[PDB]
Amino acid sequence: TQLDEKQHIVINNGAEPQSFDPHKTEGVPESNVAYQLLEGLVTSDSEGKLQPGAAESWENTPDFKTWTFHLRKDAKWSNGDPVTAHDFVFAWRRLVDPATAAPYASYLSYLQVENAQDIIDGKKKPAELGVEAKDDYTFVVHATNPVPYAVSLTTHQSLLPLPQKVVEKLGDAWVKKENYVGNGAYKLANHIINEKIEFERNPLYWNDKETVINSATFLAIENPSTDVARYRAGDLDMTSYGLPPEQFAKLKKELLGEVYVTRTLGTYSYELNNKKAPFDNVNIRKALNLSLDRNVITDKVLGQGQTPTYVFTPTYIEEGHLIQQPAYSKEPMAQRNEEAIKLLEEAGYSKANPLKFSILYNTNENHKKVAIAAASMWKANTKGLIDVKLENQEWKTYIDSRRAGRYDVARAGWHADYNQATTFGNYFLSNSSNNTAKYANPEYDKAMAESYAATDAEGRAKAYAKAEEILGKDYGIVPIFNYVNPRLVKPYVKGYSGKDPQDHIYLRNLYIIKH
Amino acid sequence: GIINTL
Repeated sequence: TQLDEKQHIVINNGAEPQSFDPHKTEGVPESNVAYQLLEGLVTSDSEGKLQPGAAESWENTPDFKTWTFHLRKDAKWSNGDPVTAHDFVFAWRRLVDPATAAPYASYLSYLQVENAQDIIDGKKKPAELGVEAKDDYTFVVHATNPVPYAVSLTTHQSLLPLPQKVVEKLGDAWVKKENYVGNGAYKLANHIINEKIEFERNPLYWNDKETVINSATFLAIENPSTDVARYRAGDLDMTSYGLPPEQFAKLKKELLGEVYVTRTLGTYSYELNNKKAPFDNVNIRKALNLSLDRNVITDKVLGQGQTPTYVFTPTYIEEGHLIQQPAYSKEPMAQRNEEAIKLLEEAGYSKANPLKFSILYNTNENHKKVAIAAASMWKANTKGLIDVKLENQEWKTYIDSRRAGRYDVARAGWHADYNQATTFGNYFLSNSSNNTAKYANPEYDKAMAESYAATDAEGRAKAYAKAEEILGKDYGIVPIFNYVNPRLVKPYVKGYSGKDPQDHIYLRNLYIIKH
Repeated sequence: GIINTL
């Protein structure tokens, strides 16, 4: 082979993104766009290993509380403005500022940056945040507790810089295609809502000399069977994650070498609205957990290597090893189901007067299949005491419904943002901006709070096991399985491994070969 | 991050 003269690629991104402003979003389709247009302090290769981004060098004090980043002195934004430490100060302050209403506001609290939580609570002004431009090219981060995993946290979309001069001038409109300015490998060529996003090289990117792909198109195909049919017709080069379960064994044999799949740091759940009747009743949350047979979903509905789970954190994540699956998961279903029926009758439900709710999910045939199966099991397993409807919404609408609390039970799927257990544990803090379940237990908050001071991995791992135990005894959610990330990838696409624990995909890591 | 797919 050799490199193709044309370096164009078409990738399914799966949904129309909520926004291209990383302070306004919390989803994978959105981050996939942001990572092409913007670059944070540190970035990664195709396997998720760290490499210099906007910062060419960095260091930490021995107590893991002070992090210093040396930015590139000649780096520019795509409009020619210099990239400076002031852009990072600006962006990080904007993320925690309540006026931004950022879904990931809490991420800086997770990093333990001084005053981040007070600012999110409105007790201090965003300028009190513990980050500084010591000079134009030196950005320093001050944490209140040891955060030895800090560098990995800095790769997340929510900590991408923004072009201060542009955003201050244009406000939220900076994001329009005509106005967008970034320091990633690409820039926006075109955007047709619900159809396509087109990328072109950002020639001012500091590492443009190593970018190979010249142009790329993201599609917004919601259903896996549509994705696969487009791929087969040669009209896209990489599917989104997820393949039709009925086709999976065949695809693997027929398109041998094109199907990538591995276990993923992700958990699929039904999130229960803990402040909406009747899911504010732990008894009912418990009955739903008891009566859902996870193995039906992972073995009969899906069958792609998803593994059943009854806890939120994947136990194979770094420092997750002490977390235990709850004892009910070891009971026969017949025992679990009788228990669930008693709970529901104790709560006043009967065949004539069942527990009625809708499963909210984002349009996607695989989510539909899982919801049909869940509805079916809950009804049958409780002998008619639960009656479930399905409510499918387009991605953007689904996201807004979850955040607004306009749901009873919602399909959910959380991917690790960094390879350390707190990317999951921190989600269920009572004051987390990510916690759309409205779960709140001060004991849970305290078990996580006590982990942040811990000096070592075992002490952190014990605290995460306790947090999970409290969340599990509260039945705060309904965990179903841990993800795998099956995707089809054409044989002429190289640089994709699928082995990145954060499952980032950077166009600047790909290339097209010929023959 | 919220996963859109399955």
